Amino acid sequence: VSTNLGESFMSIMEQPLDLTHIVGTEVKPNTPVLMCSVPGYDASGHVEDLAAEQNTQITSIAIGSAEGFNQADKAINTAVKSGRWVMLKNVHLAPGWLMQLEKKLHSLQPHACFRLFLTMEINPKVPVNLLRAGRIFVFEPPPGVKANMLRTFSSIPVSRICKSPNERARLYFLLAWFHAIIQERLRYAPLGWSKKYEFGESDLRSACDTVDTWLDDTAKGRQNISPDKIPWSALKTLMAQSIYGGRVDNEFDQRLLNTFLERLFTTRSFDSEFKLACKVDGHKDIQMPDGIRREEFVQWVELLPDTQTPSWLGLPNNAERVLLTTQGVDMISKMLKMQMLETLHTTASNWLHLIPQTLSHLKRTENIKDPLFRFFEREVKMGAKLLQDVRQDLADVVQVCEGKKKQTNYLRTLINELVKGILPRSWSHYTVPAGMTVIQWVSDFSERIKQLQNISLAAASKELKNIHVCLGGLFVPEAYITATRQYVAQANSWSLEELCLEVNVSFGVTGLKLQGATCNNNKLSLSNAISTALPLTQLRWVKQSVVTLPVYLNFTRADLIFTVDFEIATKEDPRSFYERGVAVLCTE
Amino acid sequence: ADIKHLLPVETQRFQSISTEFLALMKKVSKSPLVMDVLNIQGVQRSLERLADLLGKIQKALGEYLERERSSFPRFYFVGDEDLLEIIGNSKNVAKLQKHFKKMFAGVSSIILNEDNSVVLGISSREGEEVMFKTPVSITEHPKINEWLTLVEKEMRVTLAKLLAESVTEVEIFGKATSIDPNTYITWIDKYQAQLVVLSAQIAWSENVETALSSAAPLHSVLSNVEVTLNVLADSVLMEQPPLRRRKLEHLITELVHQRDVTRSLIKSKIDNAKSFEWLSQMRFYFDPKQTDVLQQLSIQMANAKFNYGFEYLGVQDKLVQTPLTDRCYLTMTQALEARLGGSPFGPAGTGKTESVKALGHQLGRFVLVFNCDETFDFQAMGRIFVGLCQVGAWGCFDEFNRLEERMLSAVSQQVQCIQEALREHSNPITCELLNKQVKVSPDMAIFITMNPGYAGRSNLPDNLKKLFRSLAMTKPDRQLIAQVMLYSQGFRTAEVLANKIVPFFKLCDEQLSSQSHYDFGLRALKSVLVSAGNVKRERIQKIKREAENLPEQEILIQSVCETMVPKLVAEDIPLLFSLLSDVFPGVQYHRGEMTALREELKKVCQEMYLTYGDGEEVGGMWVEKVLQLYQITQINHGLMMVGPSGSGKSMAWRVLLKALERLEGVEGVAHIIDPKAISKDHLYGTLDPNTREWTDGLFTHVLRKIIDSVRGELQKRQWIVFDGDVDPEWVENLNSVLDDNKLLTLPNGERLSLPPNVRIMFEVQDLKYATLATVSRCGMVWFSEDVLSTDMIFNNFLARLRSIPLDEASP
Ligand SMILES: Nc1ncnc2c1ncn2[C@@H]1O[C@H](COP(=O)(O)OP(=O)(O)OP(=O)(O)O)[C@@H](O)[C@H]1O
Ligand SMILES: Nc1ncnc2c1ncn2[C@@H]1O[C@H](COP(=O)(O)OP(=O)(O)O)[C@@H](O)[C@H]1O
Ligand SMILES: [Mg+2]
Ligand SMILES: [Mg+2]
Repeated sequence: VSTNLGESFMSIMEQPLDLTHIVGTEVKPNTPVLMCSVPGYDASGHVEDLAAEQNTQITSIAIGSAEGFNQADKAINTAVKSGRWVMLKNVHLAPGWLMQLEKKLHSLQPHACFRLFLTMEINPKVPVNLLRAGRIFVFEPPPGVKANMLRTFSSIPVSRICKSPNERARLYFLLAWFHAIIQERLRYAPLGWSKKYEFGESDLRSACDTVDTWLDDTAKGRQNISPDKIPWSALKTLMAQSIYGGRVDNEFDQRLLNTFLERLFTTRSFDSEFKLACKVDGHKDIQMPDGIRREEFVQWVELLPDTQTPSWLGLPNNAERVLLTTQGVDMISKMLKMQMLETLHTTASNWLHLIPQTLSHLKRTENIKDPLFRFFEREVKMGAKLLQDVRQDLADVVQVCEGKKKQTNYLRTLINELVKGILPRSWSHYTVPAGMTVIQWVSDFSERIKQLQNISLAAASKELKNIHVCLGGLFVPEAYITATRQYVAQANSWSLEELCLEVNVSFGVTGLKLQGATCNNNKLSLSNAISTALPLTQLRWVKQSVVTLPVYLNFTRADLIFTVDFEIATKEDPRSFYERGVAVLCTE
Repeated sequence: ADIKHLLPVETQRFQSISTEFLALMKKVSKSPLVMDVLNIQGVQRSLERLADLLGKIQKALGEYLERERSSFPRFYFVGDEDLLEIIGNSKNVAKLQKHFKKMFAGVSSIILNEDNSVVLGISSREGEEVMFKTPVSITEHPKINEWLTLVEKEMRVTLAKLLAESVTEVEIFGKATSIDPNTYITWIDKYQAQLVVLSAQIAWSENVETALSSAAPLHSVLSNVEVTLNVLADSVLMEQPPLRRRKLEHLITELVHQRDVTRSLIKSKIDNAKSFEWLSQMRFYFDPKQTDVLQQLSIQMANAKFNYGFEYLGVQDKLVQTPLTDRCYLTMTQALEARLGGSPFGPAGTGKTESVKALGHQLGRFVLVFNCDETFDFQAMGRIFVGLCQVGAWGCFDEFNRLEERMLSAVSQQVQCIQEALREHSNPITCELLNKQVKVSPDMAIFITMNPGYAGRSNLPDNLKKLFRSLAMTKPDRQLIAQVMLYSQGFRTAEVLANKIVPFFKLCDEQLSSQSHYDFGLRALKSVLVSAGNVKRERIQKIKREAENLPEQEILIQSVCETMVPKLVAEDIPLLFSLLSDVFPGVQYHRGEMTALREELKKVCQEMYLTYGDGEEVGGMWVEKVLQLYQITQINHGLMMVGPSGSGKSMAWRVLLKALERLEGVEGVAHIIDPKAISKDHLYGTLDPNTREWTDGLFTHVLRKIIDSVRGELQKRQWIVFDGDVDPEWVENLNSVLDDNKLLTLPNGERLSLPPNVRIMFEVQDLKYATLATVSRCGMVWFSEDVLSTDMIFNNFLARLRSIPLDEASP
């Protein structure tokens, strides 16, 4: 597109939105300013600050009650008669009022300098009539670190940064860079962050306010501060425990936030040539600017290259590959949709006959004091119950599709679920990653059934400690871990409270897979590969650098089982390991 | 005054019914005999007409209630009926003692004299009393709002003066390394619990500040704190009165928190008081040279300074200052400094509402807890907000996410108005709420409690999310809270017991079978520890009936079994027993010693045509399940007899109620309410959008009858059973009843406290729809399907065939 229509065709989209000129010139008075926002982002502050800058008056009404509707009608009438502005917040909660709002907007001729601002989340309930009527604006997290810092510096007023002392500009630049990194990391979930936190503009406002407060506390009107006298510890602790650490759930995410803060908020006491990150491993780094002024920092921000790798964020370079490929094929599908405008039950029965050949039966293996034996007994019992229910349902579906059986309510619901291809609610007993399809769920079920058959045959003949277990094929793996701990404690007459875990690559656990790392003689090393398969993990319970890694139940990293400890290599860095999101998975 | 001018027809009706009641009292004083009183015909019709006219007068007189509320700020927290009773009984005075619990934080009653014309002081619900320095005189005949404002101001001044005297006394204690337990105990008995804890905090803060002003002084401070903790433990290890035991427990908790903080400070090297390692901790400062007695104490945090509200809180419960609680205090304090409301969130049972309440009590501020539901409208929210604005208290809205998204967005405007008013106050200040200007006190605070993803609850709008500082809290310090609470109750191996009981619950939560009625979290742990303390005190009393050493392991295992065994299915009993035997090698177990209740249960079962068992007979499982239900009535509040239909869980609690009546001599009354036969609106009550009048639902009306106790309901034993299936549509309105608050909040704003003789029970069948916030607050009694064997039903049918003839010796 650059070589077809000029290199500056999409350059204005990376810049912050200039709402003042667009509102003052482009928008007709009878056209409402529709301002859609993605969830987690609010656009009310933009209009409030715009009206403050333009020295106008706005009646902000929160839509959602009858007196709110009456106040909105009165304010709209008064603004049409006089010429002020009217803002209605959260209008997506009343399409049945938005319709006649649109009708009364087109039925009236307003004053010249009158604009109506409608703020709503991106929802299908918004009337298409109002969407065609108004001027649509979408509000999204800015794309790219450069655009994020540009938006931050445009949001922060100049008079706030330029106040004494002179280190406030550098501190604000550091804060903007930190906010840009930790807001850009949300896109590459779950590697960047284990959850989708709402690191919005309110956190940035609170961080700027606390930076101003602590700098004013430290400096009694002095023109400059030595870099050793800045409250670095106060800023780090307060932003890790109150502002940005408020929404942090996991200890691993808290550790990542602490690593980022301790790496970014010392700068070797404002020393020159401070490396912000490592863009490319081969002879490429991002350097802290040496300037002292806000204008110099803005000029440095605008001089950032248009290219951007995920390694700017501390993530591995291949973190954006799958998402970027999916976005490309989505664009292709969108274009195919654009140029598009310019029995079944026999196959269902064939699929139902195809699936159940991978499932045959299951034993049951009932009075023993061995914790491992009772754990495997209850696991085998649950698996046998699930297998019996699934096989009976499959046979009933085969009969009602071709045979002598009528369709009941439950059978019809199962038919609908199986035709749509999603998992029925009855079969979903154990954990499933983010709603996997029935095609993969049947294969996972077959693997679990085969593993439980192997366990039952081993228990039919201690003879149970020597088996190798796949951690991803169990209904509950934390129960297996606690059963192993109980077994070793009862066998060696120890105390359950004073037992720790050691990892070697005397219990064998299989199926554990790394994420962006490799193992060699029980020494971790960073790798550019997406995942590496650990051949066999050995667990030894004993009474009494090194990194701590999570062992997540699936690729979504929504369930935590236990934490491992692995020896790091002689050349790597635990901070790099925490920043790149190295974790361990048990299934894939 | 000027009653006759505003309501002429109402005053005419009042005069008519006054003449009718004068005739009634004349004719009842003419003849004192009840038969002679009943001799007059038409007395029932006259009473009906009088009641109807009284109801009409009360209904049409309600417009003056808001005007009366406008004068005294605390009047917003009481209902129409009891506010009218307060206004009518203004000269009665002695009747108002039962209505101060809603007006004040901990003032359950006030102290008067024989002349009933001067207020000597105030008293809490636990017998703690505050003697006023200068009593307020009603002999001047002021108005009710005037002398209530005077008594509130005098209470605050008296609390400040007592705190100043107490902190001077503690300062003269702390100058010596060795301390006298007799003098310490006399000081503890001299000063109230809140002031004692405050004085200890101020003394420790001043000592650490002087040490950091300057190694050796910090070591001296830590040594003094350790010596004080040793004296505390030695004094708790022996027999104590209940109130003094609670004061000693609060002191133990705060002193062990201070010891932990000082040890953390001395582990690193701190040289100046401006270091953030010391500024991040909660600090207290007292200035004796300050002229204003109210502003003598300043409470500080990281760049956030607060004054003490000096609101009387009675005794209450002090939390354990875990590091998570410290982080929560820091976050909420920063939010309050930035004039933003706080909003902790997370799974239920992590201690959010209690953390907010503990912070509000630490700052000495009135806190109100509302379990808001879908019926909390904009008008109700505005009413409680203007009440909070006038009184200058805190709000602790629990379960904010179930608030009808459009109404949530509407409430966001009022919240923003409050924030703007507070920021204007931070630099005759008012804000517009419900189209009215209301005075806003600087002591404002609005707090939000959320459990995202609970039962598909609604989500906040972004303009409301930006007004609240979020705080994630998911894993509380279970080991620390268990250790501190056990050491506070008094246990030689307290640390060992906590380190054995916390990983036991961690193992038991993920080893047992996955059932929908299982809790193994912080609420269950706290219930187990409280039961352990109570049973340890009971065992000590039983032994001393005949110092010494006691089997603390046996006591803890007995409490664990007593609280956790009944909720288990038949499969999980051997698993939990093996887990207990693995955690505690010399564990052992015992039960029984309930011969009187057992034999009376046998008598009632034989009377009502049941089958009995001695423990191993045909009825033994049902009998021991009844005994387990009795134990959980003893040690719990909310009960849930879970089990399949046909497990005898109705006859079990019926025969238990009858047997308990036969033992204690206290008559038992049972109310059976079906929550699904009627709608939620009819069950709890309606709020009319036209005129803000609140009618009574079934459960609310039953609770009001029990509270009012016209026919002597506090003396009896009232049991409310919800015979129906459970779902978070209606049961989430009871999560404050089953909490530490023990009260029910209505949309009209009034608070219905729960009397100690009422247990709220359920007779549910399945738990496939209730949430963890409901399952956590109740103690399960799992009635398995094998509890009621079929031969028991056969014998019951045969007995009912042999007796009770069908056409009800006879043929
Ligand atoms: N201990 C007992 N001995 C003999 N018969 C009993 C006993 N307990 C209950 N029954 C019989 O069981 C019948 C049903 O028991 P109950 O009324 O307690 O119901 P339930 O288990 O609470 O069931 P639901 O949940 O369906 O209301 C009673 O009518 C009674 O005849
Ligand atoms: N630090 C603590 N010290 C003492 N008790 C605590 C502490 N934290 C939590 N608890 C107890 O755990 C329970 C948690 O309830 P909570 O989660 O506050 O209710 P809600 O879910 O309505 O906020 C409370 O009853 C409280 O007594
Ligand atoms: Mg709560
Ligand atoms: Mg029943």
